[PDB]
Parts: sequence; structure tokens; C-alpha cells
Amino acid sequence: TQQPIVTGTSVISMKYDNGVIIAADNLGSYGSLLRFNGVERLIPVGDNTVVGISGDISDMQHIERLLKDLVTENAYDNPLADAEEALEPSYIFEYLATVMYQRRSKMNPLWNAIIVAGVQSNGDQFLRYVNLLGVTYSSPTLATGFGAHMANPLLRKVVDRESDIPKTTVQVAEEAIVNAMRVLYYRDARSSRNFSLAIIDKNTGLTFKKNLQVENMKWDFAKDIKGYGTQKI
Amino acid sequence: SDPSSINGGIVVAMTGKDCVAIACDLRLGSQSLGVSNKFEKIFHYGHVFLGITGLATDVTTLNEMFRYKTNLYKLKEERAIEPETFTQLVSSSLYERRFGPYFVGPVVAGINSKSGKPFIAGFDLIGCIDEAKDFIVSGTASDQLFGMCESLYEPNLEPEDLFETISQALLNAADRDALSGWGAVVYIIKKDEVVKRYLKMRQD
Amino acid sequence: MDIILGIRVQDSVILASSKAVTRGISVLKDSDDKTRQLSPHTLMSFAGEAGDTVQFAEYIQANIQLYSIREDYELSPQAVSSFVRQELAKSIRSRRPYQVNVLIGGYDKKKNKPELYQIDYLGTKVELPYGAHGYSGFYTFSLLDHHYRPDMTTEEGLDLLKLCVQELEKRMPMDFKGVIVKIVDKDGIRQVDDF
Amino acid sequence: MDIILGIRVQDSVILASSKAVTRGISVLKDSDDKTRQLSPHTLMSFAGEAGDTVQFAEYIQANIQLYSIREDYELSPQAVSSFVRQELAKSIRSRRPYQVNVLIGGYDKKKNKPELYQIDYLGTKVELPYGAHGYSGFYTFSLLDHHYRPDMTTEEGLDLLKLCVQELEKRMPMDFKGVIVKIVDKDGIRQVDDF
Amino acid sequence: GYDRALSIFSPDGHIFQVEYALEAVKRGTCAVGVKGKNCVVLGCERRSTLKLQDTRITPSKVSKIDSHVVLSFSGLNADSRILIEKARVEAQSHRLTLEDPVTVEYLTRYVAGVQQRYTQSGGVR
Amino acid sequence: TSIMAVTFKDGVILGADSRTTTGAYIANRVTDKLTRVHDKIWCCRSGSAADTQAIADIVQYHLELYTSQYGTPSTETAASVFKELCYENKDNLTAGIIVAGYDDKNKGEVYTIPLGGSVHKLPYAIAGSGSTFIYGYCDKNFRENMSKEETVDFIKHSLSQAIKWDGSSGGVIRMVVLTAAGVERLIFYPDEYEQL
Amino acid sequence: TTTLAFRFQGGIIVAVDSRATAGNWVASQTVKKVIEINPFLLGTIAGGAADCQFWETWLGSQCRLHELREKERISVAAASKILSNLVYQYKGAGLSMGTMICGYTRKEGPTIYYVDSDGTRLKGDIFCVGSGQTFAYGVLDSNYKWDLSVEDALYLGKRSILAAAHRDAYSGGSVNLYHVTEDGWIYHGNHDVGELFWKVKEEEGSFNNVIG
Amino acid sequence: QFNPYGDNGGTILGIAGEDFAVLAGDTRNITDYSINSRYEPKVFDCGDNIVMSANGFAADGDALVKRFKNSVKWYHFDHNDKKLSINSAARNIQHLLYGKRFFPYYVHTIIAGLDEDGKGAVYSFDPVGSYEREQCRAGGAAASLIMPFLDNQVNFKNQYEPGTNGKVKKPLKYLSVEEVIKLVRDSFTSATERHIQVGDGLEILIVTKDGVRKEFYELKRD
Amino acid sequence: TTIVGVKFNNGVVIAADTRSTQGPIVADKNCAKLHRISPKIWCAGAGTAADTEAVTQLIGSNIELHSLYTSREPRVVSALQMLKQHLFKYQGHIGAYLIVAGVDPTGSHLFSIHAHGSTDVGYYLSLGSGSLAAMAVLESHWKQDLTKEEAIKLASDAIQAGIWNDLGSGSNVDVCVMEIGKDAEYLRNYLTPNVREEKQKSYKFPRGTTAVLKESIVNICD
Ligand SMILES: *[C@@](C)(CO)[C@](*)(O)[C@H](CC(C)C)NC(=O)[C@H](Cc1ccccc1)NC(=O)[C@H](CC(C)C)NC(=O)[C@H](CCc1ccccc1)NC(=O)CN1CCOCC1
Ligand SMILES: *[C@@](C)(CO)[C@](*)(O)[C@H](CC(C)C)NC(=O)[C@H](Cc1ccccc1)NC(=O)[C@H](CC(C)C)NC(=O)[C@H](CCc1ccccc1)NC(=O)CN1CCOCC1
Ligand SMILES: *[C@@](C)(CO)[C@](*)(O)[C@H](CC(C)C)NC(=O)[C@H](Cc1ccccc1)NC(=O)[C@H](CC(C)C)NC(=O)[C@H](CCc1ccccc1)NC(=O)CN1CCOCC1
Ligand SMILES: [Cl-]
Ligand SMILES: [Mg+2]
Ligand SMILES: [Mg+2]
Repeated sequence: TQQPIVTGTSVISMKYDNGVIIAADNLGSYGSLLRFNGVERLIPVGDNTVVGISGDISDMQHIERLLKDLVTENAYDNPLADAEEALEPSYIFEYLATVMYQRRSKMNPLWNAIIVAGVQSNGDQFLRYVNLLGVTYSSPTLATGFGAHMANPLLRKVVDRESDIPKTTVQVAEEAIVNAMRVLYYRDARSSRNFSLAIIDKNTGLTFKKNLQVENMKWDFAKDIKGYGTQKI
Repeated sequence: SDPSSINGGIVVAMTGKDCVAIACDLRLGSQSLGVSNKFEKIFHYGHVFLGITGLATDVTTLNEMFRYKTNLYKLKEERAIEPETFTQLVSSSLYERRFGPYFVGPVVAGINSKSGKPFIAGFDLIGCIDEAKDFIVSGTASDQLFGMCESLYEPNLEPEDLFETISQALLNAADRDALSGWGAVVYIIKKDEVVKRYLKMRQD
Repeated sequence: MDIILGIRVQDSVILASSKAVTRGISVLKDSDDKTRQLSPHTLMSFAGEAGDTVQFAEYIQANIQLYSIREDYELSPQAVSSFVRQELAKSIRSRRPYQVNVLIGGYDKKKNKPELYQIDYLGTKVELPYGAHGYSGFYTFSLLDHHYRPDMTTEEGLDLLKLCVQELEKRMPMDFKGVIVKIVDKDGIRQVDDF
Repeated sequence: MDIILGIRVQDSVILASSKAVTRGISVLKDSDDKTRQLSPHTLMSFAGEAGDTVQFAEYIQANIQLYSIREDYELSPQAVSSFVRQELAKSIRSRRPYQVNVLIGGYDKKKNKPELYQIDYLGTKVELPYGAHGYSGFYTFSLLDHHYRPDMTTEEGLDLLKLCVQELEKRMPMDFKGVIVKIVDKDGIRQVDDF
Repeated sequence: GYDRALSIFSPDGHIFQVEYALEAVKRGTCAVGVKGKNCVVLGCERRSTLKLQDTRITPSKVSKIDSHVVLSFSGLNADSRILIEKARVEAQSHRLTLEDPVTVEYLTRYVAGVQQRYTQSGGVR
Repeated sequence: TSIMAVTFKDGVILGADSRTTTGAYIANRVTDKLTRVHDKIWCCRSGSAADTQAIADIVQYHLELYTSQYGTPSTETAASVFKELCYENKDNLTAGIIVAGYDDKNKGEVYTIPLGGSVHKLPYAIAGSGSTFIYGYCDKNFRENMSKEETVDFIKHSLSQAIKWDGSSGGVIRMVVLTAAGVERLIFYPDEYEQL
Repeated sequence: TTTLAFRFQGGIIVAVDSRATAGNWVASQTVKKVIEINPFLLGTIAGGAADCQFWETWLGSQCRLHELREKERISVAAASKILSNLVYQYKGAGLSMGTMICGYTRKEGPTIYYVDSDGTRLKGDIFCVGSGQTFAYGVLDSNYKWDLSVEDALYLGKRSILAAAHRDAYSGGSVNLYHVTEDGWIYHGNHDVGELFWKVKEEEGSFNNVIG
Repeated sequence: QFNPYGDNGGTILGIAGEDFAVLAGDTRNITDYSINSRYEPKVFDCGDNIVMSANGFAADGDALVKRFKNSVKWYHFDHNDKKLSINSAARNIQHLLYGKRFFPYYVHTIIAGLDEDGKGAVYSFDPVGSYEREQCRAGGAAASLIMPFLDNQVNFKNQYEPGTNGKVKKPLKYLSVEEVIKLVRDSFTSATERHIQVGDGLEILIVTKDGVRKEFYELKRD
Repeated sequence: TTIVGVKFNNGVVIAADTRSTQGPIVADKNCAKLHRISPKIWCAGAGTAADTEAVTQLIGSNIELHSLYTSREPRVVSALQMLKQHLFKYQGHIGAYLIVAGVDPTGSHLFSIHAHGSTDVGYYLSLGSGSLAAMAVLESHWKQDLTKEEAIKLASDAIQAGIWNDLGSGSNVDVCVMEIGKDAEYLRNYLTPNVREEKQKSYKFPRGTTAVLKESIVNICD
């Protein structure tokens, strides 16, 4: 039995024609206090997987160490560690999914929601979700927390089903993600303007973008809004 | 101690071609104990039919209340109340007891004597009107009735066919609910004749 | 207050009501009559919360007796039962409801028919050929389902009633100290002294 | 499980134990023997939580019978009662205690004296001239305070016991379906078939 | 815990410890069992080199396992007490679960099973 | 919420963020928490949106009726009416209100009214969830008889920090200037105040 | 549930309903509540479905192991006590089981043992177990005699379940009959209440409360 | 306080024919009022002509299926590649489920296949392992809607022969694979209409002596 | 529910879905959530169905009496004030969450009211279980100086987001357009993107399938 203390908010992601995109803001909230502002919640594993984590940050840092240790362990007695026997997104996910369920089953969960985004060795896109309960599911778009309520609707307008994936380019897909991050800044009280974004492409590989900001915001109309009903001044 | 599921019971209503049907089970129990197998849940005020599920004391009370109000209506208006108007009266009366409600699931059914249009409607316990073209369901086996009606129903059924559809909807739903059954009644309502049939069903 | 039964036969209504009055670990009385005569051809047995039962029974009795004097006329069992139900239907939504369950056995002189009504504390009325309140029903209903016939005589009804009491005395956990049986028919109400 | 009594007289110990076994609103059995013979001259009646009672009684019985075989010798009632108390004294501070109250009636062959011990589920032992567990004591103790004499015979003890059962049958709320009476004396243990 | 395998096979296919245990039995005082048409009789030898004994309190050679079964023996006296105790407990345990006293075959099978277990358990003779 | 009112040389300035929340969801990101109870008597609202609106509506009604009979009310009078409602209905209200107004005699005045219903007259006042993070800053930086430009900068920098640290505060920074000249509304957007 | 079994002149009658409920939801009408432990032993089940089924299926394995080890069929007393000692270990853990171990052996004769999940174990001639046990008791007790014929005893058992199936909301489906003799148990068919009720009503003239 | 269970919604359906059996289930996965996936399969081929679905709490459902799939694997290793019969699989699953009697898998499990006589078989399990072979079973969120419809259309309950005065019942008969799939599709479209947790897609696994075939159908996405 | 409101050039538009739930069950697949307070003041309602209907009719009735008394067309702020004061008095126990919009002599207006009696002003608003799905669309596509046709499109798109992504919303899209100087047009079932597909089979029973015990003519006449 836990309660989460320092927490991270939404992680959003989607598939596109050649790969996957995933994003998450750089905030570590302490209840209503926006305590930490330099927190990276996207963690790359190799050059073909990115694990996006929301929820408790102490448990996130534990999971970081596990993934870091997983790479080390895989390299042991493995001449093909940087080739055929390298870590796949599906391997990394199933490992985490095993841990998450084992921990919930011992009534001592890792208080997180995780999205493992990556590209497999055969070029297939990998995108799957797992949480503190050990619950797992996959979809063309995946999001945690407020992302599930606000991002998914927007991302599903681009990729509503499987057949829409080949039709979606990296330009269109990234635009939708960046737009979603803005909407979350408008409406999520535990979000920040600064965020990180990662693209895993089957051709161009892993592109990790840091220190992004929400921009092109609409606030001008606020000046015209006066009172809450009658008031004219 | 859930008022709506102490006594048990079900009501279902359907529309057909120039006709409506309303049906109910006959069980009145006290939780597990079956007490009465003659407890009818469908009443009528003129040509307007009202079915009521839920707490039996309120079923009785509301029948007596709507008999009261429709009798005064008829004396003052000098005509029988219509289904559309009666529906509004039920909604008013239930919402009047908003913060101390009758624990019931009423169902109005009938044919408007002026326009000849078939009419059915349902309510929640605080009087929210649920109007419908196809069918209305109510009672402890409402989930079951929803499933039966949604699959069995088709529009513009003749009275003789409509009887079979509603009867099978009620019977098979009642047999999957412990607190419903113990007999059943089906009213087939045409413009100026009404046939009442007692169904043979399993008595457990 | 525990066991109250009722059986409507061809020409009469028979009410059986337990004699025991218990509080705590003591049977305070074993000769208690759990019934009141509402009118010459109408009898009401009762069972429920202590104090409430008699207070309610006598209040109903007073009201029916007042009606009888005012109109110089006896109300029908159907009319009495409807009056009683409404009182309980009001009661349930009061600050402190009457926690009383009743059986109303009566003989309708206009119809020349016996009538048995079962009403619970919520105001739930049902006309029945045989009725019971409390845990009694869990034994007696199934027993009567089997042995009861609609055309039985009063003597056959009493034997049918003996069969119920025997079963209750065998399987009920509490000692209810037997029953007082009363018969309601065309000639009024009378008590069976030897049961 | 409800009524267990015990009366030590001049030359014997008499144990009376109710026959009823009830669960819910049903008397499942009316001929239950709530006692076990621990040794030829020692008898233990018991009452308490369902399952626990018989499980505990038989466990004690097994242990005493094992002792008898090992030493080819019968333990004294005092020694048996002390063994039983210690078992219950351990039990009470266990994860799940035995919720069982017992009476141990025995005849000490070395002293040529009857002995009655009353032990509750906590392991509280007392030697008494007459004893009871549960609500029974609230009637029987005061009755025995009045009528009991230490020099009574077994026949006088049975009449004194009849007086207790009559009072319980009159004032107890539950029907306990009579009692099985057993006598423990110099000649061992025997059951009174007609009571 | 002391684990040593004391009872083991030898080249010729014998377990010497079991066979040397038989020699101890051969040393013990004689015991005889004869069963008639409606009875069984257990006879036992007591060596007469021991005078000034107290026959009241000296452990008897024949032991009651239950009220209907008896056990006599030949061999080490201290060892016999352990088997008798185990058998007496199993006799009461059987009455408790099966609600019926042990058969003579069952009790024998149990005692024999205990003896066997000590021929292939580590640390014991 | 984050709200404040500051007196200065020419009068008084009210300041507020624009965030309304339901749990962690932002129900309204362009809220106007600075509300008019009289020509030159305004208030900052914090706590329950329903309660503060109900209260402010009643106070506006009372001061309008006061003006019809006895002429323009004092800022103290307005705060007294707010107090009377908050104090007498303390068991059923969640409202933290700052009252600010401009008289010609009394110049700029600020009264704060916490949960209890007590009244406190101050040179400046801060309130709302996000005010906790700027007690240190506001105490160190506040001066009496500041200019208009200095007071606007003081409120802007203060609410900027409150917004930065409090998740329950954000959006635009609204301000209302109360002087002899009249009533001026000011607004400041994220792109300006965030990078202060 | 409703289950009964009674002892009489011609052996033992055992009768059960077949309903299974999850609250007011009728989950099944075709559940087998008589477990056939061996040709001479039967077990009734009432309470938690999984608990009853799992542990009485387990009981049959323990009884099988007994006759392998002892070269003799297990007694009804010993069988019932294996089960009662098992559930006693789980006492407090929340098992819900109301069972009756019925069977014949040479030494015991026809025997019935009531066993439940709070450790109670009782030998007796008549027992009714389940949510509708009281309804069965009413009909059974009022018509029971030791000198009943095999034909009349079978019917009384069937009629008692039917009575409970009718009144008890949490009992019904169909009646499963069994007869236990010195030669072993004999199955006497599955009787759907849907047809059996009307058949009994017409022929017997009972159930006058119901609209015919 | 931490609650280890959740409700992932969805609904499943098993129907048995004479020489075949179907196990259907919608592809929608949900938590509260949000959709997690519009296509997340929960009906699985487990080998030996056994199809399985464990609807309810997906994490427990996946755990159970994963363990049974593994149970089939080790059954082959330990018993000379013997085929696990549907009745044996059912009993094995009971022990898996009851094994966690005091911390249950919150799932309604259904398996389908062919019995040893080659005839269609459907077994259903409660969360703690009580099982029963049936011709017909619906499980999950919309089970209460679908099941009575199946009683009426598969087992012909409450249906009598016309003109026989309700004396002769409608005779039982096996249904064709074509007729069964019609009942499955109608059951799920009806359930989609009236239950919010049911929709998106329908995936049916059909089991014959030849093997395991699949069929997919669109459902309403609201 | 999902409900929205969007301001435009010469007026205001509101919209709503048509699903009505009872637990997880869809009670009404096509209920009307757009209520008429006065001819040119309309109201979208979310929350407790009876309350939104009752509170809107009561205020609508009093607005009519007020309009007759004052000989003036009613104003949106009057409806707003009367609603919020009523709702506040009942401390949230009347579970009505409303989007109030309309045109009056003062101009075009758009407000929202919550159950506890707080009101908000805006150019675009959304309430109900699917308000987050709707608001995401509104935040992504809204701009200043929308035309009539653009506002209807944006409004219906916001409702659609709720229909598809929120389980609490579904079925059809109702719209009401309130332009200045014109009659308000109520567009019932403006979009119907959730039509039930043809059933695979007809379940019309042979006449005489149901067993009957009694028949009787019922007297409805005097
Ligand atoms: C900052 C944000 C905090 O101090 C400011 O003080 C502002 C003041 C402005 C808006 C005037 N305060 C709020 O925004 C205020 C915070 C709050 C919340 C709860 C109690 C008191 C204060 N928010 C509200 O009043 C919102 C406004 C609505 C969305 C228009 N209302 C709610 O959150 C309602 C309030 C119900 C209530 C509870 C106790 C006392 C009074 C009112 N709450 C809910 O609807 C419950 N909600 C359901 C969904 O799950 C999360 C909780
Ligand atoms: C009469 C018929 C009723 O009491 C009998 O006593 C029968 C005995 C027969 C079946 C052997 N009893 C039941 O039918 C029994 C009643 C009951 C329920 C719960 C606890 C104790 C007794 N019903 C069950 O055991 C059902 C059988 C299924 C439906 C075939 N099982 C459940 O209700 C399961 C398991 C309950 C449970 C017990 C112990 C630990 C964990 C769980 N629960 C569900 O299926 C829950 N479910 C989820 C949503 O769908 C509705 C049902
Ligand atoms: C979306 C669809 C939310 O899901 C919308 O917000 C719609 C608003 C439209 C209809 C105007 N909301 C609903 O559909 C609403 C959801 C809801 C449910 C419960 C509480 C609050 C909101 N549904 C209802 O109001 C239904 C209307 C029916 C289908 C006609 N009513 C019920 O579900 C009632 C609730 C009554 C109630 C009383 C007191 C306080 C709050 C609510 N519930 C029942 O009737 C259930 N039960 C049946 C057995 O008899 C006893 C009552
Ligand atoms: Cl506000
Ligand atoms: Mg029943
Ligand atoms: Mg939806």
C-alpha cells in the first residue's frame, strides 16, 4: 500500500507510417506545488525504444535503474548485443509488464502508468501501455492521465484505425502531438509549458528532442471577458 | 435494504402497427420468500394504461393517486385523459417528491383517441420522461428485458405478432431473474378493443 | 410477538397467533392475545416492534368503531384493509414509523364470503387464501401449498392449522408457547379454547 | 449448543445437557449428545461456537485416552480438569482461540468423592457443588442456592435437576428440546434414558 | 543437522547396519506368539541373572498399544519404547479421524513403516 | 487561486490570475475574479466560485440600495457587508475575499476577509492557494506610496511567481486600477509575465 | 439452493434442485448438486459453488486413496469426517459449504451426515440444507413416516424440492433424484420444474394459490 | 488505499454446435468512461483445438490465459505429446482459479472446442473455479442482455409448438455454423446498442475438426 | 452527456448528444437535451436528467410570466440569474449542469451554470462527461470571428469527439442556432452517424408459440 508523492502527469504517443512518436512534459509535481522543473520522463533504451512514464517519480527512477541494468545484463556473454540479440521494444515491455503485475499482486505496486514506444527489428511499430495494476493494452494512439481524456480524441482524428497508419506522415503526426501538448497546457492544472519529444523511425532511427516549449497559444480573447454574467466593466 | 428490489417485478411495453402492448409479471415477494402470485402491476384510467414496478406499497399508492387525479381531471375537463397528457402528470407528481421519492419504475402505454397514434413512455423514480418509438422496460430484470427487446423487436408488428414478441421478451427475461416471474399478464391494445391474456410460465 | 398465521377456507377465516411475549432471556407471558376485534365480523392479528403493535392495533380499532357508530353500519373487510394499508403507507415516511405487520381476517356479509388480507409495515397489502408474517411463512407457505384446498370446511381448516403449528413447534428455534386460534364467519368471531 | 448443567451430590455427579442443535431459523437436530467420556470415571459436557466444541472435546478425549494407555492408570478428575484448563489457557492467546465452555464431572476413586469442575473458554476453572454455562446459570444458580443440600442422594439430585429443567422450559426464550442426563459415580458413567 | 548415511549398501548387496540390528534382536530375550481358535497368547522370557528386582515397577515386556491390541518385542529395550509410543499415538489418531480403532494389520503396517524409514534416513540407525 | 490588492500613492490596484479548477481539470482558463460591487469598490474572489459569486451578488445589491438612500458608501462599509455575510454563514461558506476601493477622502483602502469572517485592514493583501508562495517576496518588495508603474510591476512579478509555483493558479494576470482618474482594466499574457 | 436427504425403511432418498445464482441474477438452471463419490457414497452441495465442488471432488480422491491403502470401502462416518476436518482448518477464512454425505456400508447401514463450513458435523435421519431448506422441511416433515414405500419416498423427496423451488426465489431449475440401497445408489432422473409443477398441480390438486 | 482490481469491461459469448463450437468477444477495452483500445483481442487459441477467453479484469485475464497456455505446453512435455481433452482442460482451469481462492482472478472464463466424441463443447467458469459444460453461455458486462436471448434462440426456451395448447415444447436441435454466427452477430449489435462498454469490433473464433478459423466484424464505435 | 456552446459573428450556437444512461445501460438512444427557456433563449443540459428538465421548465415558465409582465422580450442574463440562484439555494442537490445561450435586445450571449450555482462566461464552452473530449477539439480549432457555418461545424465536431471517445455520450447530434434578428432554428438530429445496421435474422415468431392460460375482453368504455 502506497500513496504517490512527487508525480508526473500525461504521457502521449501515436503511430505513424514509418514509426512512432512519444512525448511528455518535464514537470515533477508535489501535489498542487509545481516543485521540480527539470525532470526527464522519457527514457531511451538502446537506439530503438523509448519508455514514457507517468505517476510517482521515485518509482520512475527505480524503473530507470531497472532498464539501465537490463541493457547491462543483456550485453553479458552476448556477441550480438548490438545486432540480432539486441533489446527489442517487445522484450522491454513484457519485462516491465511482468514486474508491474507481480508488484500489484504483492499489494505493493509501482505507482505508474507506462507507455513503451519503439520500432521492432523487422520494421514493425511497437506501442503498448501498462500501469500499476498490470493492465496492458495497445492502440494506434495511447495516452496516460489527462492525455487519455484530451489527447486521444485529437490524435484519433488523425489515426482513427489501423488502416490510417500508412497514410499518416511524420510531419502530420508530430504536429498533432505538439498540438495535443498545448491543449494539455491549457487544461491540465499539473502540467508545464516545457516538454520532451521522441521520434523512433525505422529509417532515420531515434531522434530525441529536449527543451521544447508550447507556443502559438491563444490568450488574446481573455481581455474581452468581464465578470461572470451581468457586469459590463 | 434496497427499496427497488425487495418485492421484485417487471413491466415491458411495445408499439406495433396501429396498436400497443403492455405486459407484466405477477410476483410479489419479500426478498427470497414468494408471497403472492396474483399481484398485477398494470392498471388503467380510461384508455390510458400504466404499469408500475418497484416497491409494492408505492405501486399501490401511486395507482390510487393517479386514479384520484384522473377522476378529477375527467370531471373538470369533461373528457378522458390522453397518454401524452397523462405522461406529463406522472412526471409532475414524481418530481414533486424529488427529495423523498416513490421507489418505482412506471410505464405509460396507450393510443391517442384523437390522432390514433400509438404511444409509450417510461420514467425514473423522480419523474424523468423516457419517450420511445420501439419499447420501454422496467423492473428488477430490466437488463434482461433490454437485451430481449433490442434483439426480438421489429417495427410495424401486427397485434397477433406483437403479442408473441412481447410475451417471449417478458418470459425469457423473467426466467433469468430470481425476483421476477410466478405468472404473467399481457395487454394487447387496439384503437377500440383491448385483449388481456394470462401467460403460462415456469413457477419457480 | 413472532408467529401470526391466517387461513381462508370455504365459509370462514381462521387466525392463529402465538401466546409468548419475550424480552431478553425471559418469557414474561405465555397467554398473550395478539389480536383486536375491529368490528363484529372483522378481526386483526398483529406482530412487530414492542409497544408499536398494541398502540397501532387499538388506534385502528378505535377508528373503525367510530365509523360504525357514525354510520350505524359495518365496514366491509376490503374497506377496513384499505384503511389500514393507508395508515401504514403514511407511517413508513413518518419521523418514527409503526413497525407492525398485520393480518386482517373478515367475513363480508354482503358477498357472503370470507376474506384474508396480509399487510406489512410498509403498507404492502395482498388478499390471500393463506397468509403469515415473520419467519413462520418460510415453513407454513410450502406446507399449505401442498395440503390446502379452496373448498375446505372450518374443521378441515383447523386440522390444516394444527399441521402448521406442529411443524413450527418442531423446527422453530424459539419457544412461542402455542397459539390462540380464532374463527371469523357469518355468525361473527369466536375463540377455540382447546388447542 | 446452549444449556449445560452440573450437580455434585453426596455420591455422584449429574450432568444435564440440551439436545437441540440450531442454525439460523431451523432446528437441525433434537437428539444431540453434548458430552464425551474422557475416562471410565470422568465425563465432560461442552457448549460454545459451532465446530470448535466437538473438535475440542474429542482432542481432549484423545489426549486423556492416550495417557490412560501409556500409564495403564486413570487420571483423577482434578488432574484432568487442570490439563483441560491449561489447554484453554493456551488457546485464548492463540491466533484463533477455541470458543468452548465445559463442565467436567468425575468420581475420584482414591478419595471416594464426586467432583464437578466448571471451566470457561478463557481457562477459568472453579470446583463447585453445582454449575452451569451460558444463560442457564441466570435461572439455575438461584434455584439451587435455595433447594440444594450437600448430603442429597442421586435420586434427590435428579428431582432437583428436573426442577431446573422445568424452570428453563418455562422462562427461556429458545426451545432447547429437553436434556440428556448422565450420572457419574463409583460404578462409572451411565445415561438416564427416560427424562 | 547430522546427515550421514549410516545405512548403506555393500558390494555383495547387503545393508550391514540393518543386519547388525538383527543381531541385537538375536541377543534379546526370547518372545513367543501363539494364536488359538478364539484367542492369542504372547509368551515372553525374562533372564534370571537379575535378582533383587522390583517386578511391580519394572517395565513389562508386553505393552498395550490400545485396549484391543498388544505389542511384545525382542532386542534393545530403549529402542522398543520409541516404537510403542509412536504406535500408541497413531492408535489414538486413527480413532480420532476414522472414528474406529485400528486393525491389527494397520497398526503393524504403521510400526513396520517407522522401522523401514530408519533404514534409509540420514543421521539415524 | 492567486489574488492580491495593493494601495499606492494615487489609489489602489487589484490583481488576480484567471484559473478555475475542478480537481486537476481547469474548468475556465480566462476567469475574471476581479468583480465590481460599486463604481470604485471592487473585490478579489478566492475559494468556492459558487459561494463568492452568491456573496458578491448580494453585496452589490446591498450597496446599490445603500446608494439610493444614503449616497456613495465607504470602502469600510462595503467590507462590513462582506464580513456580515461571511461571518454569519461561516459554517456553509468557503470564501476568501479581498475588498478594495477608492474614496476621495480616504484614498486607496484594502480590507481582507479570510474563511472565518474576520476583517483586517491592510496596506496590501494577498490571498488564495498560490499566495503562500509569495509571502516572502511580497514582504521584502512592498513599499508604501509607490507609483502606478511600480505597483503594477509589484503585482505582476508577485502573481507571476504565485502562478509559477501554484498548480491551482494560471492563465492571464488581470488587474483593476482604482484612482481619482477612474477605473482602468489591465491584462497581461503568459508570454510576457512567465519570462520575468 | 435447496437440498434434502432422509432415511427410511427402504434406504435413503436424496433430492436436490439445480439452480445457481449470483445475487438476483439466475446464472444457471442445470447445475449438478449431487456429487457421485463412489457407487455407495453420495454428497449434496449447497453454498459457495466453487468451494463445494472443488472440495467434494477432492473428497472423492481421498476416499479413493483410502480403499487403495486399506483394501476396503471408506465408511460414511470417516468420509464425512475427512471433509469436516478439512473445512475446520479453513474456519474463519470464509468458505461457504452446506453438505450432506449419504451412503451405505455393511457395518453402518444407511447413514446420513450433515457437514457445514463452520465445522458442524451431525449424524441424523432427516436433513434439509440451503436457502430453501425451510420450505422443504414443511412438506417433508408433515408427510414423513418411516414406513414409506420406495415409490412414495421418491415422490415425497421430489415434491419437497418442488415446494421449495416454487417459494424460494433462489431455488429452482430441475429436481435430481437419487435412491440409496444396500446395493448402492440408483439415479431416478432429472425433473424440470417447468413441466413438473403443472403435472403435480393437475394430478395432486395442490398449488391452489397459483392461477391455473 | 490501493485497490488491486479494475474493470476493463467487454463481453464474451460461447455457442456449441454438433460438430463445431464458436467463442466470440468484442474487441473494446475500457476503464471508467474512457476507451483504451478499439481493437484489443481477448479470445485466444491455446492449442489442442481449445479456444479461451477470460473477460473482466484484463490483467488477471491475461495472467490466467498465459498460465493455461503454459499448462498445455507442460502437459505435452510430461505426458508424451498427448492431446489435452476439453474436459481435462476445464478441470485443470478449475485448479488454476481455485488456487487463488483467497485472492481471486476477477474474471468470467469461457473455453470452447470439441469433446472426445468430436461434438461441440463450451465450458464456463466463475472467478473461483466452479465450472459447467453447456450448449450456450454469455459472459462479461453485457451477459445479462445476451444470455436470455440465447436461452430463447439456442435452447428454444418458452417456445411451444403452435396449436398444441402449450402442451408440446419446441423440439431441441443443433444449429448450423451459419445460423450460430447470425445469432452471435445479432447478440453483439444488440448489446452494443444498449451497453456503453460494448462496441468497436467483434472477433469470432470458430473451432472445427479441421482447426481454428477467425472472423472479424465492425461494431458501432460510440 | 456531452454538450457545447459556440459564439459567432451574429449570434450563438449550442449542441448536444442524445444518449441517456442508467448505470452502464443506455436507457434512451435519442433523448432531447436542448431545452427551450424562451423562443430565442435555449439551454443545453447535462447531469441528473430529471433536474435539468425540471429546473429549465420552471425558469422557462417564470421567464414567460416575466416577459408578459414587463412587455419585453426576455434576456439571457435573467434566465442565468434565476437559474443560478435556484441552484445555489439547493446547495448542489439539484444536479443540473447547463449551457445557457440566446439572443435578446442587448445582443447575443453564452453562459454555463454548474449545479452549485456558479456561472461562467465564454466564447466557447463545454459541459458533461464528454466535456474534455469536446474541449480538446474546441481548443484546437476555435478562433475569433467565426461565421455561422463555421460555428455549427465546430460545435458538432466537439459533440462528435464526445460521442466517439466518451462512453457516457453517443448516438446523434442536436443543434440549435440563435442568430440576431432572426428566428432561432432548432435542428433536431442534425447528424445521425450511428444508424443500427440491418439485423441478420428476423425473430418474428410463428403465431401460437406462446402458451396461454386465459383470455378476456377488457372494458375501457363507460
Ligand atoms: C483557486 C483556484 C483555489 O483557491 C481559486 O480560489 C478559485 C477561486 C475562483 C474560481 C473564484 N477557486 C476555484 O476554482 C474553486 C476551488 C474550489 C474547489 C472546491 C471547493 C472550494 C474551492 N473551484 C470551484 O469552485 C469549482 C468551480 C466549478 C468547476 C465551476 N467547483 C468545484 O470544483 C465543485 C465545487 C463543489 C463544492 C464543494 C465544496 C464546497 C463548495 C463547492 N466541485 C465538484 O464539482 C466536485 N468535483 C467532481 C469531479 O471530481 C473532482 C471534484
Ligand atoms: C442456491 C441455488 C443459492 O444459494 C445454492 O446455495 C447454490 C449452490 C450451488 C450453485 C452449488 N449457491 C449458489 O449458486 C452460489 C450462491 C453464492 C454466491 C456467492 C457466495 C456464496 C454463495 N453462487 C455461486 O457460487 C456463483 C455460482 C456461479 C454464478 C456459477 N458464483 C459466484 O457468485 C461467483 C463467485 C463468488 C465468490 C465466492 C467466494 C470468493 C469469491 C467469489 N461470483 C461471481 O460470479 C461475481 N459476478 C461478477 C459480476 O457478474 C455477476 C457475478
Ligand atoms: C450524460 C449521458 C451522462 O451520462 C448526460 O449527463 C445525461 C444528461 C441527459 C439525460 C439530460 N445524464 C444522464 O443520462 C443521467 C446520468 C445520471 C445518472 C445518475 C445520476 C446522475 C446522472 N441519467 C439519468 O438521470 C437517468 C435518466 C433515466 C435514464 C430516465 N436517471 C437515473 O439514472 C436515475 C437517477 C435518479 C437520481 C435520483 C436522485 C439523485 C440522482 C439521480 N436512476 C435510476 O432510476 C436507477 N434506479 C432504477 C431502479 O429504481 C431505482 C432507481
Ligand atoms: Cl468565478
Ligand atoms: Mg423460486
Ligand atoms: Mg462514446
